[PDB]
Amino acid sequence: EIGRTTDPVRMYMREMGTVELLTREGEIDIAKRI
DNA sequence: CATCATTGAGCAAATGAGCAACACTATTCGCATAAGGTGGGAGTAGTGAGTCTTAAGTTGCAA
Repeated sequence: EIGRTTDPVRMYMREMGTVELLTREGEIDIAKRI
């Protein structure tokens, strides 16, 4: 039922939609790790 | 016997096309910008005929 979605944009949205938006303090958390 | 035309032969003078080597500058290339800006959009709508290929539905049929 993955409808042969030959647009690469569509599936690219399907992968980038996995990760949700991080707040700005989580950037302090991650750049802390950096 | 003399001499010259007449056939080779090569050269200086001149010149046209370069060459390398430095030296200088035009152009190009590559990097930066701090409050904040966290899911596209046009996508045609009035073909039809055929032929190959799956895909699924049905259906004898035998252990």
